[PDB]
Amino acid sequence: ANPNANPNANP
Amino acid sequence: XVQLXXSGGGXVQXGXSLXLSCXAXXXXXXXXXXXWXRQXPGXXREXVXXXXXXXXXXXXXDSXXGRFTXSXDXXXXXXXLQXXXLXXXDXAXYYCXXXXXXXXXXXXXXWGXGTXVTVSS
Amino acid sequence: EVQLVESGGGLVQPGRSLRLSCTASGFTFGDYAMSWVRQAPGKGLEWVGFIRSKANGGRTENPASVKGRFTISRDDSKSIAYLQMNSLKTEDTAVYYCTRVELGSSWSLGYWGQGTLVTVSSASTKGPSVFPLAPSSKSTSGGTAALGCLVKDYFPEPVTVSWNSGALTSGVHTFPAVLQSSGLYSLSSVVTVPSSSLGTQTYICNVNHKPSNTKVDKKVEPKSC
Amino acid sequence: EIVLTQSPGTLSLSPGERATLSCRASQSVSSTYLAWYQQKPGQAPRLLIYGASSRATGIPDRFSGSGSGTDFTLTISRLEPEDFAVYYCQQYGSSPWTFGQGTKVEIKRTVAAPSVFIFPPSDEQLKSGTASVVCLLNNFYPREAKVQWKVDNALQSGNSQESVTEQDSKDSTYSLSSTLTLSKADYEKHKVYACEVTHQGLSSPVTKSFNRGEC
Repeated sequence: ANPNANPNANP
Repeated sequence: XVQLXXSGGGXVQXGXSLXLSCXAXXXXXXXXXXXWXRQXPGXXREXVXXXXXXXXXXXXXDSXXGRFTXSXDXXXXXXXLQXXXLXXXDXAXYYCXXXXXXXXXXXXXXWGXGTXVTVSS
Repeated sequence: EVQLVESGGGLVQPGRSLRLSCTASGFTFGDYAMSWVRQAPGKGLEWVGFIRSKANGGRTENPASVKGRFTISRDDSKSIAYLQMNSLKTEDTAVYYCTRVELGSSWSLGYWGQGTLVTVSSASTKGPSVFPLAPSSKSTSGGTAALGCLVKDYFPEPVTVSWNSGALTSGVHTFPAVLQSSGLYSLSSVVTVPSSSLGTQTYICNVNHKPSNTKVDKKVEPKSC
Repeated sequence: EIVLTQSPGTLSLSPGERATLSCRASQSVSSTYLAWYQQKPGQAPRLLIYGASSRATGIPDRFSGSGSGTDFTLTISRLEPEDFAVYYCQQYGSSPWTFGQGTKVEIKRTVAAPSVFIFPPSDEQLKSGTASVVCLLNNFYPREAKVQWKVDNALQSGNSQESVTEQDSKDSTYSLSSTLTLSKADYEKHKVYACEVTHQGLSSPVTKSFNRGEC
């Protein structure tokens, strides 16, 4: 998953 | 020109089974709902069943729910009415019609000439 | 028990600002990302953004539709997430849901609030006009006549309609209001009654529009056509 | 963005029957990133299935999910009365997060053709400069119907609005209003006002009409 779609990880 | 031809009617004993077919010509039916109606002498025409496009299901009149099944063969441009547990009150001329409205509002522009179903003896 | 309670919704003019609150309870709010989802009237669901937990940077993501206008924030010490809506557009009219984003590798929206309604409109308060839908041979089918009231051009929602002060209920259809291009709403309320009763019974629709203090008891008289 | 296309639009079924709902993604979506939600009438959505196949907390066993790539399926093995609702799929592996347009699971009943009624504009409204003509379709099923407004046989478009009731809790039918709105001046230019109604339960269109000044 691209960083801007992942709410559970520091991008 | 679009034409419909019903077949498969006949004389059947009460409790018996028939399968009506309705073959279309002049047009592919795959996009169109197809419906069955029936009319007995001196009575109003009655809705029986409709087969919508594949995946959109089928709907039935009160009189035939549970006993009749409508189905379709899109590739063959044909719809079917499997009639089981036939009763004398099912006696009528059965007609098929194409719903020309793909949104299913029942624009029945083309009709077959009907096939006689008689339930007796 | 997880609970999310949105508040702050209401009627607002386009271009104005409005802040929604989501009070969260029943979980370790600070560990979770939170997300706002909205549902326009009669439409599906649209994601309008999420905010990460503080441990994960506490930053936000928004789709282009609201980016640069809507800001999500959170107060973990109060267990509240916020949606600051600026430069509101009429198309932002929707129920706004606060949701908890599930932990782990599959961050679905595990819990939803009841929602708060945001109506963005540049219409002013207006009481309805009430017009009879008169029964006639044109609204008679068999022994049954239909009649009704047209409740036209009001703002905002809602209106209530009763018939004969509540003594007429079966077969009453009060339709969902339609938004007109004027920004005003209109609906009809109809009821089917015995044709024979058009001579013995008086039919009255009781219309109430609280925001304008409008009360109208409209007698619906039969026509002769 | 990843577009989620659900099918069918409406699933008409009886309690006890199996429901199969489809979600098609415009590109491959990891099964980890697909979810299904249920929205009951007048309520907020709730999570049913996450990661394509995992049931959410408290979700009954009759709900299951499967799929991968672009094709995903939600199955309700035996419908319960409370399962009649709208179902949405969702992907959260790509930004923006997107939802399908929703599939309605509707309680099925036998076909009922609408009764049709027409109402002329009231003298009170005409005095105020407007004419609304209302056509009522009562207690029909299925939901699909067509109302065509014809004014002196000219088909109208862009000057009417429709409203449909929720499915009736008692008889499972729908009712529909169509309202044609003209200015007083335009209304007075024409004579015959007709709404022509078709429904799959009608063998031929039902037309209700009046002449201006007849009523």
